[PDB]
Amino acid sequence: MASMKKKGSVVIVGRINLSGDTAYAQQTRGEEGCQETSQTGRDKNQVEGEVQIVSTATQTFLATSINGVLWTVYHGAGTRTIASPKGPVTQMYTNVDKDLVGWQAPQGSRSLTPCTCGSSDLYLVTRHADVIPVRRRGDSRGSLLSPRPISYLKGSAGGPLLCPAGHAVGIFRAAVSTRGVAKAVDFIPVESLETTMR
Amino acid sequence: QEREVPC
Ligand SMILES: [Zn+2]
Repeated sequence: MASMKKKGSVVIVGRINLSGDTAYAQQTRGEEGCQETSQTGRDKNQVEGEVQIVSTATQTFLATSINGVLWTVYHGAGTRTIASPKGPVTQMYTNVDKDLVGWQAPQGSRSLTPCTCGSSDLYLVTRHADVIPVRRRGDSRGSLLSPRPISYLKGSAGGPLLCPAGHAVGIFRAAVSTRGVAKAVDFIPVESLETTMR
Repeated sequence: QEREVPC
């Protein structure tokens, strides 16, 4: 009992900057700082933007603010707290069945708005800051116009699928792969987030 | 066969 350890907090380590004409990844914290911040849960950095890059001790992935909640995947974050200026913040939503977790959006973040367009031409924002067209194929599936190796999509779970008007259509969670080639993606539709919130 | 790979 005396030597039992605790899991650290999820730590924001950067963002996918979508503020201008060019999408690009920015790092805001390096490895040592990330490790320290994960243990204290105290992160005094100013947060900006809609899509954060987040890390645990073992994975780096994405998290997206939609309607004042910072959302990511359960398979990345588990039940972990997130580091914040006031210390660790407990999850507000946890749903292993949807592969979905959420925390109150950090002050300074900007939130996307859920899509009401009912459109099927979508765009996936990756951890490498590419914006890839995705044709919607079902409630939770879309096809990549150009296939990619799965290596390329690893670390992008928690990132958004957007409509042409820039609304949030879903949260990316898993590649649909054959022999290492992703031709499609599985995502959590924004309507499922909306149900969770209401 | 296609499989889901969590990312
Ligand atoms: Zn829309």
